[PDB]
Amino acid sequence: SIFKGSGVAIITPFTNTGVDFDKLSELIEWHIKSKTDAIIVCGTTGEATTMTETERKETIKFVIDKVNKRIPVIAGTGSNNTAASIAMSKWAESIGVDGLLVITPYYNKTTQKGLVKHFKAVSDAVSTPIIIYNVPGRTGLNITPGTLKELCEDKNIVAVKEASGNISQIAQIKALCGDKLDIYSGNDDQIIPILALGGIGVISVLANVIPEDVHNMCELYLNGKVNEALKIQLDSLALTNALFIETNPIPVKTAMNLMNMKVGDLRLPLCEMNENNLEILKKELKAYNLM
Amino acid sequence: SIFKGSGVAIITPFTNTGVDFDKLSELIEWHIKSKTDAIIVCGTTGEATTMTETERKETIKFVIDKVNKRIPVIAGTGSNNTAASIAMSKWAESIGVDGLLVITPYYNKTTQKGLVKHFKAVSDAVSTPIIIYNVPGRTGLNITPGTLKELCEDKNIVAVKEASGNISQIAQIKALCGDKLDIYSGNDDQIIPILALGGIGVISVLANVIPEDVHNMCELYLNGKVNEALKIQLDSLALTNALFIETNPIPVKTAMNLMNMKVGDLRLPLCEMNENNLEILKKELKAYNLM
Amino acid sequence: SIFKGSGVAIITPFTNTGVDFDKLSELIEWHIKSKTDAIIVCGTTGEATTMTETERKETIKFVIDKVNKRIPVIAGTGSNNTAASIAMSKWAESIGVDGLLVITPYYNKTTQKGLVKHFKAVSDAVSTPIIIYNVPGRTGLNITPGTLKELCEDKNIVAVKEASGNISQIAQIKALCGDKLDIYSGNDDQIIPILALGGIGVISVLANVIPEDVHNMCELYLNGKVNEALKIQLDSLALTNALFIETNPIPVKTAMNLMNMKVGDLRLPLCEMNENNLEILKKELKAYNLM
Amino acid sequence: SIFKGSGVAIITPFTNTGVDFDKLSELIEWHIKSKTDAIIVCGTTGEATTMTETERKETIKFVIDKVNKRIPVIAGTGSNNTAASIAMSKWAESIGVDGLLVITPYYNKTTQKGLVKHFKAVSDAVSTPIIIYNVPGRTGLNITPGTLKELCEDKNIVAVKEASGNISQIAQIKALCGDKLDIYSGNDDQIIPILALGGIGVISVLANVIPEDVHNMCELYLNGKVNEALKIQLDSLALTNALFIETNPIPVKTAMNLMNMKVGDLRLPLCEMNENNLEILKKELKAYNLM
Ligand SMILES: [Cl-]
Ligand SMILES: [Cl-]
Ligand SMILES: [Cl-]
Ligand SMILES: [Cl-]
Ligand code: NA
Ligand code: NA
Ligand code: NA
Ligand code: NA
Repeated sequence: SIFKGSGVAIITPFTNTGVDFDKLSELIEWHIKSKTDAIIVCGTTGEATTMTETERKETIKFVIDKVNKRIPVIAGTGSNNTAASIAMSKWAESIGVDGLLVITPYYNKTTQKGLVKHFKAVSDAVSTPIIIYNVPGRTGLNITPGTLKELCEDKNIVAVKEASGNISQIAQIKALCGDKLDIYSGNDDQIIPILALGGIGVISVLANVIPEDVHNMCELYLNGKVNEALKIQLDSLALTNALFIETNPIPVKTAMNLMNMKVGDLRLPLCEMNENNLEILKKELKAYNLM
Repeated sequence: SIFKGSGVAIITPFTNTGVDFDKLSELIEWHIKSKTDAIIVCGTTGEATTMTETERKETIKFVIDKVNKRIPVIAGTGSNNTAASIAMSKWAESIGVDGLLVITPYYNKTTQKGLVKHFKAVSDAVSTPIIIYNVPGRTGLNITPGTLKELCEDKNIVAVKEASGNISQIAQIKALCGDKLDIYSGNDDQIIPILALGGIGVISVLANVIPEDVHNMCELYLNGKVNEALKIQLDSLALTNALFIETNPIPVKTAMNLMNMKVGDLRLPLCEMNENNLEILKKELKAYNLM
Repeated sequence: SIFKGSGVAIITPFTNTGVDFDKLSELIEWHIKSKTDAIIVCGTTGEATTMTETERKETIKFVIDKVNKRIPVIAGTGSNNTAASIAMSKWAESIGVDGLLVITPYYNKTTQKGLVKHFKAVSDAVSTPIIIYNVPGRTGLNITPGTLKELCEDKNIVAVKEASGNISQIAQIKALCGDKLDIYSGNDDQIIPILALGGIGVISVLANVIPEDVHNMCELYLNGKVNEALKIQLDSLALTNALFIETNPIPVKTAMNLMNMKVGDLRLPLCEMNENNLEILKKELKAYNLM
Repeated sequence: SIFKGSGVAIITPFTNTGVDFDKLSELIEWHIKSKTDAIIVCGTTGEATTMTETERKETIKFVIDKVNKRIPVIAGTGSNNTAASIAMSKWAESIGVDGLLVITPYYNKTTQKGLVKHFKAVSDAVSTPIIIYNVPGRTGLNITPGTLKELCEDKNIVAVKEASGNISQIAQIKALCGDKLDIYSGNDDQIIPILALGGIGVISVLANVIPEDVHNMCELYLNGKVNEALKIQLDSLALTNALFIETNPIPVKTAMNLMNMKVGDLRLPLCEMNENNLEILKKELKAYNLM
C-alpha cells in the first residue's frame, strides 16, 4: 500500500498574492505530530485549480521536502488533458513524491474506452504508484468497476480514491478487482462502510481539523475494534456533513479560520459562505469542541 | 429488536389459479432448518400487489400458523392508502403477527408532513412493533432521516428497512435516531456496510436461495468476525447483482425454479426474464454451486 | 384523437364521509362553460388512490352521466395489478366512458418486456381508446420510446400522457411512433414545448383553476398563433410551479378553497400544506388575479 | 442579439502535431456558403481542453481573421479558474471576437453565490457581449434561473447557452429573465422546444455536418413556419442522437471523416468509437444521405 489509514487532503494556505509557505510548514508538522498517515498535496481540497503551474509545483515540492521521508506524500497531478497529466506526473515523480493522485477527465469527459487509454498513457510515462480518483459528482464521469478491473493490471495503478458515494459500486470494485486494487474512501461520512468492504483508508477533508479522529477511526476499524471506530464516525457525522454544506473546501477553510489557524481566503470562483450555512457550521464546530 | 440477522422476504409460490400452500409450508420448514432468523410474508418479493385481499390474508395467516412461534413473522401491511394500511395492520395484529412491515406511500406520494401523519395514523391503530420500509427507487418517495427522527418517538415504530441504497443517508439515520431505531438493510449487496454502521440485520431476497449465507454473514458480523462476514458478502456479490438484473422477484423466482424448487410462475405485470439476462443468471447460479 | 386541447385532471371533491356529488356537478358545468375540451375523472389529481372501489365507480359514472356526451370523458382505470386494471377498464367501458387513462405499473414495477404484456392484456380486454400514462417520478418506472413504438400498433392504444419531464424523450417518441401515437403533455409547465414537438394537448392540473387559459393556450398553439400561446404559458408559469410546491393535488385543492370553491379536505396520506409553501401559493394566486 | 439561428460549435481539425489551418479555412468558407449564422470557435466541440494556450489563441484569431466580419464569431474563453477566464476573455476581446462563450466553473465547482462573483469578475474585465454556458452533465454544476436573473442585469451578460436538457428549467429562465436574456439551445435534439419557449437559436454540434438543416430549422421556426421546422427536427433526430452515442465530439469528428472531409484524429482522452456504436452512427449517416 502507498499508505494505510488517514491521508489528509491538505488545504493550500494562500496569502493575498500567492502561497503561505510558513503556514503550510506549520500544518505539515501538526499533521505528523497528530499521527496523520499521509499527506495528499494539491488535491481538490488544496484548490489546485486556482493555483498557477509554478504555485502547484512549488507547493508540492515544498510538502515533499518538508516531510522529508517521515510519512508518504501523494500529489494530485491529473487533469482533463492527457498530455498535461503526463507532464505533471513525470515532474512530481522526478522530485520524489511517493504516489500520484490522478483524477478521471472531467467536463470534456470521454468513454470507458478512452479512460483506459487515458490512464495507460499517464502510467506508461512514470514508475510511481498511481491512485485513480473517481468523483462523478464533480467530473460528470463515472469510471466503472469493469474499467477499473481492466486498469488494475497496470504496474503503477494500485488504488482508487472512490468518491462516487455509491456503496454498491464500492462492493463491486472489491469483488471484481480483489487484492489488485486498494480502495480509499473519498468521503469522510463513509469511512466505516468502505473500510468494512475491505477499503484500507481515506483521503480526507475532515482530517484538516481533527486529524486524530480520522486516523484513529481507521486504525481502530482495521484492527478489529469496529465499535470503537463506529462511535467516532457517528459522533463526528454532523460536523462532517456541515463541512459539505457548500462546495468543499469553502467550509473546511472557513472552519480552520474559526479555529484560529489563520489559513487565509479562498480563490475565485470559491468564495465566503452564506450566513445561514456559516451558522450551521459554527454550531457544529462548537458542539464538537472545535471553537 | 423484532429479530436480528436474516429475515427472508419470502416469495409467494403461485399455482395457476391461486396460492401453493403446500410449497409455502415446505419453504417455511426449510427456512427454519436453514437458520433463517425471521420470515417477512407478503412483502414486495412476495408479490402482494398481484394477490387478492383474501390471498394476502390467507397467506399471512398460513405463515403465522405454520411457524407457530418458532421464529418471528412480519407481514407487509402498508399501502399508499392510509385507511387501507390501517385496516390490514389491525387485521395481521389480530391473528398474531409479531411485526408489521409498512411501506411509505408510493405513486400518490405525499410530503414529509404527510408521512408523519400517515405513519402516526397506522401506528395509533395498533399495538404491534412497526418497521418502516423506505424504497425510493420503487415509491418515488424518500423518507428523510429528520422525518424518521420525529417518528422513532412513536411507541410501535422501532425500525426501518432501508433500501435507498444511499449509505450517507444510512449513517445520518443512525447518528440522528441513535438507539430509538433499528436499521435493517433493504439490499443484500449492502449487508456489510449497513451492519457496519450499526444495522442489526437484513430483510433479504438472497435468503430465498442461500438462507445459510445470509444468516451467517449477519451473525459473523455482529459477533466481531467482520472478515469472515466480508468474504461471504464478496463471494456472493455477483450472484446477488444477478438477482437484480430484472425487477425483483422476477430473477429470484426464476432461480428457485432452476434449482428445482418448483415455485410456479410470476403474476402480471411481472413476467419471464429475457434470454441474455436469463443466461447471466444461470452462469452465476452455476458458479455459486446452486445448479 | 380522443380529444384535442385541454383535458382537465379534475379533483374529486370530498365531504367528510364520502364524495361531494353536487360540488362535482357544479365543477363539470363550469368546465363545459369555460371551454375545457375533456374531463379526466379519477386520475391522480382526483385522488383515486384514497377512494374505495365504489367511490371510484360512482364518481366515474357520475361524470360520464352528467356530461352526457357534451365533451369526451376519460377515466383513470389502471393500477399496478394487471387483473385489477383489466376489471376496472372493462367496467368503465361498459358504462360509456370515451377513453381509458392507464398508468404503467408502479412500486412493484416490471421490465420493458412486462410493460408490453401488461398493456396488451388490458387492451385485449376492451374496445375503448387507451391513453398510456407515463410518470416515472411517481411510479419509479419509465416506459421507453421503443416500448411505446411496439405498443402503438395495438388497436386501442392511441396516445400517451407523457409526464417524464424529459423533452428529449418526447421528441424520440414522436420521431419513432409518428402518426400512430398522440402525445398529451402530462405537465402544465411544459405545454408549449410538447405541442411544439407535435403533441395535441395536455391532461392538466392547472385547468382546475384557470380552464380558459389552458384551453386557449392549446387552441392558439395548434392554430399557428404560437406567440399568443407562449405568452399565456410564461405569464402563468409562476402560478403553475406553485401548484407543484408540494405533492399534487395538495396545492391545487388548497388553491380552489382559497378561491372560495369549497371542494373539501384531502385524504391521507395527503394533508394540508406547510405555512411557508402556503404563503408562496397565495402570493402567486393573488398576482394571477385568482384571490 | 449576438446572432440568431444556427451557431456552429466548430470542431478543430488536428494534424498529427498541431492544428490543420487549411482544413479549418475550408470549413469556415463552407459554413458561410451553407448559411450558418455564426461560428463558435474552441468550444467543447472544438476540443479546447486538449489544445495548448498557443493553439487556442492561434485558432481563435484564425477564425476571426478568416471570417473577416462576414458573420459573428464567438470564442469559448471560460475555465474553472476565474483569473484564467479573465485573461483569455480580455485577449479574445482585444483581437476582435464578437462574443464570449463562458462556461460555469466545473469539477472545482462553487455555490450560486460564487457563480455571481465568478461571472461578474469576468464581465467587469471586458466590454464584449457574454453568453453564459450551462452544462451540468459535464460540469457537475447547475446555474439556476434565480442566479441567471441576478446576472442578466450585468452590462455584457446578454445570453445563455442552455444545455441542462431540462425544459422546465428553460421556461423558468424565460419567465424570470424576460427580454434581458437571450436563450440559445445547447442541445440539437431540443431546438424546436427551446425556440418554442422564446429561444433565439442553437449553438450546434449537428451544424458541423448539416449546417443548412440547422439554419433552416431555426429560420423557419422564428418566422412562424413551425411545422416545416418541426419536420426537419424529427427527420434528423435519429442522426442527432447518434452524434451523442459517445462523448461529443467523438461521434461528430468520426462522422465528418466518414463524409470524406478529412478532419483528422481526436486528442486524448477522447479516442475512436467502439465498433457497435460506429455501426449505429454509419446506419444513421447513410439513412440521412450523408454517406
Ligand atoms: Cl467537470
Ligand atoms: Cl451509497
Ligand atoms: Cl410508485
Ligand atoms: Cl426536459
Ligand atoms: Na496494478
Ligand atoms: Na419508537
Ligand atoms: Na394504436
Ligand atoms: Na445583461
